[PDB]
Amino acid sequence: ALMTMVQALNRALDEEMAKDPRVVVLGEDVGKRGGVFLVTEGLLQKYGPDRVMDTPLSEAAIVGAALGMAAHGLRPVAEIQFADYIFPGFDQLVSQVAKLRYRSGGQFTAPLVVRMPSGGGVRGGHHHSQSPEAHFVHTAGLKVVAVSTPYDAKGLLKAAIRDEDPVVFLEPKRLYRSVKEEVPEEDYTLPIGKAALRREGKDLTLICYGTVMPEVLQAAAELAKAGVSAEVLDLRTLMPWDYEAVMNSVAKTGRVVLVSDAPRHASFVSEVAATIAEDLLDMLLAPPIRVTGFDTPYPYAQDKLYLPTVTRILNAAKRALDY
Amino acid sequence: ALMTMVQALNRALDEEMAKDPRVVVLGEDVGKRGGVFLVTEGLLQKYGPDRVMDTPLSEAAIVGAALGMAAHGLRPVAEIQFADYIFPGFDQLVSQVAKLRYRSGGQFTAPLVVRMPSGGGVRGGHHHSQSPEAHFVHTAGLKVVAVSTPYDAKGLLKAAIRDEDPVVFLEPKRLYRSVKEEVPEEDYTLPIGKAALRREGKDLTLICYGTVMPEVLQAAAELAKAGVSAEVLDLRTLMPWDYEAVMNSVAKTGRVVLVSDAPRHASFVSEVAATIAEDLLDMLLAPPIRVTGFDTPYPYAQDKLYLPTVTRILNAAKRALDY
Amino acid sequence: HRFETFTEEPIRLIGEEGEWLGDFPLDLEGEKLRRLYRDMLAARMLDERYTILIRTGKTSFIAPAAGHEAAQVAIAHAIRPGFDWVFPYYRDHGLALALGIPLKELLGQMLATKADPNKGRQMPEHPGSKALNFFTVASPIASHVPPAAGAAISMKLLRTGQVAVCTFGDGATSEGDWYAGINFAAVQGAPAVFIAENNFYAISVDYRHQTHSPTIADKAHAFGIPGYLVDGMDVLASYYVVKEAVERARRGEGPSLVELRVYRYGPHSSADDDSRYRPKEEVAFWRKKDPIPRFRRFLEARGLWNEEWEEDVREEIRAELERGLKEAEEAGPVPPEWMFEDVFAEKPWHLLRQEALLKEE
Amino acid sequence: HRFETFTEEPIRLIGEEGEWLGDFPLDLEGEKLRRLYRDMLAARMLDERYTILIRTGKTSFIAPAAGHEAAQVAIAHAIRPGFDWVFPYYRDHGLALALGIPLKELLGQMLATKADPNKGRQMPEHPGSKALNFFTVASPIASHVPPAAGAAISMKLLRTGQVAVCTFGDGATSEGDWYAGINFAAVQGAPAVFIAENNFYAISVDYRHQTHSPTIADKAHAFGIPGYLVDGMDVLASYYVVKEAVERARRGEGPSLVELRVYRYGPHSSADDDSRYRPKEEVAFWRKKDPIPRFRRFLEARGLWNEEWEEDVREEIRAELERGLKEAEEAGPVPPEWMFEDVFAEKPWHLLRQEALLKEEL
Ligand SMILES: [Mg+2]
Ligand SMILES: [Mg+2]
Repeated sequence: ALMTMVQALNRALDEEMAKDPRVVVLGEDVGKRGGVFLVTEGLLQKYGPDRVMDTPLSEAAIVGAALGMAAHGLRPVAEIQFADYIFPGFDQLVSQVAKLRYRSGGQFTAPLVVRMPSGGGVRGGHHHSQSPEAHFVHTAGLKVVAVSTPYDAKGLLKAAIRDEDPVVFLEPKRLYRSVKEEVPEEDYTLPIGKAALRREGKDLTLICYGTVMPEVLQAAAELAKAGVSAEVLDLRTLMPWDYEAVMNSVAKTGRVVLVSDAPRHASFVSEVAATIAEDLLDMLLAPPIRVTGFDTPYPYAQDKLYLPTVTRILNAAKRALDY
Repeated sequence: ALMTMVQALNRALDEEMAKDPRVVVLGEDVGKRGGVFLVTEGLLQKYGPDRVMDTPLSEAAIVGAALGMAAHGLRPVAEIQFADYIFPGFDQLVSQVAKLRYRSGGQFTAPLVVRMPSGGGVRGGHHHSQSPEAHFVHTAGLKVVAVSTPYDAKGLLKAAIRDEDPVVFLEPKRLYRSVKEEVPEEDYTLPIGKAALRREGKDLTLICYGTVMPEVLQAAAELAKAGVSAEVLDLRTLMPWDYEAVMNSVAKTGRVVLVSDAPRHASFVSEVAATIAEDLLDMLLAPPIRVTGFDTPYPYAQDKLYLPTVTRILNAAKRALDY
Repeated sequence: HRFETFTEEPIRLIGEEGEWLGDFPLDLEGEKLRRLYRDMLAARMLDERYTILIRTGKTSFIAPAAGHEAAQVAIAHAIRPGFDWVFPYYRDHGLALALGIPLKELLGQMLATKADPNKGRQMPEHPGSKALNFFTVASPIASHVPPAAGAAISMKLLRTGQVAVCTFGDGATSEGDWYAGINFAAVQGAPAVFIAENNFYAISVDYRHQTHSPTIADKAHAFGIPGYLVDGMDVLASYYVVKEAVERARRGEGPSLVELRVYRYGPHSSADDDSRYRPKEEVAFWRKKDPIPRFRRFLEARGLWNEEWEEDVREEIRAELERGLKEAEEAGPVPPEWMFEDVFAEKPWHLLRQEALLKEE
Repeated sequence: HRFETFTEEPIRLIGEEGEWLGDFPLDLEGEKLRRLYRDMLAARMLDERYTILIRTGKTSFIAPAAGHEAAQVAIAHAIRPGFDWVFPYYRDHGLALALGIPLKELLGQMLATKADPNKGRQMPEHPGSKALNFFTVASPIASHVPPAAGAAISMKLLRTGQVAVCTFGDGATSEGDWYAGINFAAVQGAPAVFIAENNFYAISVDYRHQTHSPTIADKAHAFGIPGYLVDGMDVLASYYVVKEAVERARRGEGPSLVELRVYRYGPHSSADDDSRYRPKEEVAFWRKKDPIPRFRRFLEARGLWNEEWEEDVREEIRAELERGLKEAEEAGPVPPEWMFEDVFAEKPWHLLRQEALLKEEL
């Protein structure tokens, strides 16, 4: 059926909860309110307060309790209201969650998922716009996924809930209802760690994910009109990312532009760019170009100037093509 | 006279506190005990409890209180016992400290310093060995400095204390008493944002800082035995880093190996590597190679192998040289 | 004169029929009493103007403070504006107004125009003023508590004689930083007063699901400091108790935790839907406890209020709002380049490069 | 029976002459009473063995638990080992031993040999056991409190009838996560018992500079749960108060905060020096409060202890220690490759590549 990302995510949660009694949802306002973005709407009414629980306002309590629940027997899907608010519970995430399996020699595990809306373009200012994935990818022990379509949302969230490794699941909020795509009602999952080809091309490779997908796809379309064949690759999983998919595309095109709304310095795309340069120098016809969010806190007034524009992406594509 | 890094740091603190009554030290065990690494030894005795204060065991309280003190009228030098423990106070650091000047339109400022011991090579396991600088560099609004010699320790800590912008100051613990170098007693500072040329060379550029300096320097020595001249550049300041020094060196040698003990993914050296590739592709005779800590929590048993070895660095150098 | 700590029933000074209930004799002049009422009306009308700004799209977000007027106005009057420091949160625009922050600056921030001294850097409801020591609002709940403790410690070490007041909601008391910050302030005996504007909800999560302590005031036991349970819809009770805590702090006796029980009449925010998780009986029940009509009755019984004055005051406030909004809009949009300013005292090479890049756009 | 909450004077059950001070009858069988003593001696001797391990370079770090024996042994016996869960911190090796964790595993972790089920991943004093539900110690102070709350919530929802006990020192009570975790557990009425092993110091920071609340028990008021002030050098007082809290949790009445006042006889750790910030008069004063001689007198006054048994027990313990250390050492060093195992259930491409790289150097 045709559904928005919110509907797809809600369906994924409903399905997994119907399948496994151990699956529980917890976070601020996820119960009666149905979530500030309605992702958990109706779940409390259907599964009860012992499976959909509103928690006190503490990200440390949310992430840490989820970790404790996961280690003991449940399969919690914790929600952090906005990715910007993961920080108060940062130590729980990086010191307890990420390192549990490793520090215990595999004696204890963390089958939990931490969902969080992310990305700019929604006039959220400093704390309703952040894309902190870099913080997670840099932390060994955490799988990191960022979806951009309703189809991937359901498939990957279901995959994450079944995955025994801790997964930080980012949902670009500007994409929650931006489009209605066909999403099978039947049970299906998608592979974590695999990119998705959105457009095949041979003149340029556009690596991206999450928040910026709309502008990237639009840029690809405009390049086509100008006789330029760009290959668009949605990474989907940031850790572990699809190394093969990335290197195969860049090897074919010889030029690549990486796009993300996350701050430039030590960002995830900086990691992919550095890796491409280190392993495929001989295949590069142009420098790996990065179109990223600026190295500033997310601005309110200039929201639309901070988020990568189709123009900014096209200027980068031109530099790569004209090199 | 010759002194250790600990002595140089202590001297820097003593000097600045004597010059400005507003300079205060706060943290766990910094007073009577003089710090678990003795960096603040004797300061309480000399300046009193109103200038050097032991705090409750809370990094959020330390970082946040430091921020309030700095915004109001003091110049606090807060200590986080181990870089590994910055996380409980992470939101204070990234949401309050880093963004104060920006979010307030410049009305409020944060002239504070947060120093912390860091790096491996000391059998500290998961939480007495971390190098979390990437987390700070990725956060707009924080200057980041990592020293590796007694001379730099004194000069840069003094500069940090005088700098009005918040500075996270990392002190590689393995280097606290590893060597006694000449450190002038006279008042001197060093420039934040400028790298230091440890050794001039023309065949290979070795970009590094902090913890790994010993191995990088010996690696350059081994290379010299074979007639290969390596240029060793200690960045010192990670944010804002010395773009010019880096590009001038790489332009000259045409080959670069970047070394750090911080985890590979989305690390600071990955940022520099990605930047070199994006801006100097035409000057590269070989791919920019990164020698970093592995993408795992810091191991106790294999501490000796996690920290880049002279051999690991040399193998990367050979790779760059034979390319 | 000293108020009782950890009381069973919230402290109140205004009777249901407008009578004075205090043990001590009321010591506020009629002029001052009228000022408290005037400020509450101004705060309420500012809140209603915000509702209109949303409807017309002039602002993208508001946090209704209707119901918090007695608490916010009382706080502004219990301290010394321009001397003491205030560490507020997003719902404190009423407190900001009563403190003396120009409507031009408040509305400038709501509209993101150059009238905002914070340069339109944040989303609406994030005011801040250097001139009135109103520490710029930060979004993360309770994140301003440790900073408040630090400023108080600085006031103590520098012996400025100032006090730092820190306001937050009930939900904020569940955050680790809330606890950690107050604990440090208490240990240092710092001149800080922590005040909870408890409206019994953190968006949709009610008090019962927020914490198990019967009251927020009880949490003061964890710091060994005095805790007060107050009727936050009573402007006099709120004023006198907060005033006492402030004086205690100013004379060097350390921090206090004051719980002002209020009610949030509007939804959590313009992005919320209150009428979906709160019982109508409850809302209706509390609407009858509005602090404005309650204090109006107190004044009327003392000859300090009449219908004609109500008219003149409201008309004066409306004119002030019109003038303030005009000046805010008149200031014009914030320049695009400002996005790269104030990250640091001066722009580093990478921001200069990024600015140049954007300029070519 | 119900102990008084928030008492000004710490709860005691053992009189200085060995008299029973309880307002309820002592119900422990003689065998269990003697085991409490036996385990305290074992804990003390393990600690003294640790001192030797440090001195001989067998281990790189130790956190002296001498003085914490009554508290740690009492907690181990107030729950059902292998059924209930324990979320300890680094100074709890006495508790670990009393809980039944094999010395081979405890020492294996101290020595980082393959005898460590945690595979030598962390520095010493970070034991952990899946078999005995002993949640692997993590370094960050109080970081294990929220997880303890979560595990308890799981126990409640799954109706396992288990309880989760969480131990920490006085310094830990100043961390935001300590407060945040307990608050959630209290709101959910979760079966968790939070226990403070208050030795009045956080390395060198004394209680007075740690918090302004007169006691840690008083902090319970912030959660609306019962708080207890107990003499942590009294093994019976510690056992019965904790046991009551455990029973309360088990019947669904929610968490409790129990403060066990003890003293740290040794320095903070092998990397510290206590005889620098603590008055010798204070240490000496608390040394006379050693929980071991105190409980010995209680048993002796009832014909439940004699010198012969004392000697027999000690010889059996030193034999167990020698055997445990031997087994730990004979296990052998942990492989270098293990550095890449357990980050995730399976090694991803980047770890496989990194492992191959390291192998080039081996
Ligand atoms: Mg509230
Ligand atoms: Mg202690």
